[PDB]
Amino acid sequence: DFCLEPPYTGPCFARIIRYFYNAKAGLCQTFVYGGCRAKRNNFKSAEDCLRTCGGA
Amino acid sequence: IVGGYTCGANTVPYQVSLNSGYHFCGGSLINSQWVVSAAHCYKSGIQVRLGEDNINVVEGNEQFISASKSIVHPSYNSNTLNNDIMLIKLKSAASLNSRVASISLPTSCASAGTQCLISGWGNTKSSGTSYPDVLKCLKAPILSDSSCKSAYPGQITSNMFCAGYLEGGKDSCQGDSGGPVVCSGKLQGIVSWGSGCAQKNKPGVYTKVCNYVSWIKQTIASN
Ligand SMILES: [Ca+2]
Repeated sequence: DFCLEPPYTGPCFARIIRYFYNAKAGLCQTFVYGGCRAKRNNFKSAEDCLRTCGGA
Repeated sequence: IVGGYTCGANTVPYQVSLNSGYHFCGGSLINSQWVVSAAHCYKSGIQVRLGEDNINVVEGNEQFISASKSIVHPSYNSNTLNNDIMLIKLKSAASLNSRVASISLPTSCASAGTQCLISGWGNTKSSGTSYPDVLKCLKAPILSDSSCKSAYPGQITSNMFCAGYLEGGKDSCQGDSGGPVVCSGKLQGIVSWGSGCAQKNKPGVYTKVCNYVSWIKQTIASN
């Protein structure tokens, strides 16, 4: 279950704010994505995040 | 920039901030209507901010101009990060002066040992998070292809170069991507990727601009 994976910033140096499902808190949270090599628990909005991972 | 120093207001006149509601990448002004940055910084709704020092307060020297076009290198590979370069056309031309000015493209590639100036508003902590208000600067030498390839086995292409210190402590970090690596007044690199920030034996990796000068000049002229 990719929804349970911790957020992955990646090797690139951008500071792009994305969302990831935090199963411990039971909600989608923001994190800094570096711009490349995104894993699946990485969403552009809280709505996309909840639709895909909500309640995982 | 980890381990750098405050540049001083508008002392790096070609440095730009890419903003999408907040600063997410840097870039370099190459002429009054074009900016060079990294391909991984591609995003819709980009506003380019020129003449910036403190990115959080309006100091009066700024020019905020929306991008009209964003051209990512046709061969950019999101997996290997090869050809990590992008050109952004400004909706209108910037007003150039001493606080806002373009940087020259290189006539030739720089050699190992050349000292360069790296700048940006990225994270200033290797372990932790601390984003600066003002522009930070770092002087770092270009490293040999041999050492770069030793630091990142099977990941360095002919379009990338390493710069920095093997001891760690001085490096680019999140928020610096797309920013300039200027050596002898010429734009030689674009902040691209690395392994964490300022870690020992892991210098930052930069896009080798000297390999794209022909593509840049022609692309800018036909758009
Ligand atoms: Ca400002």
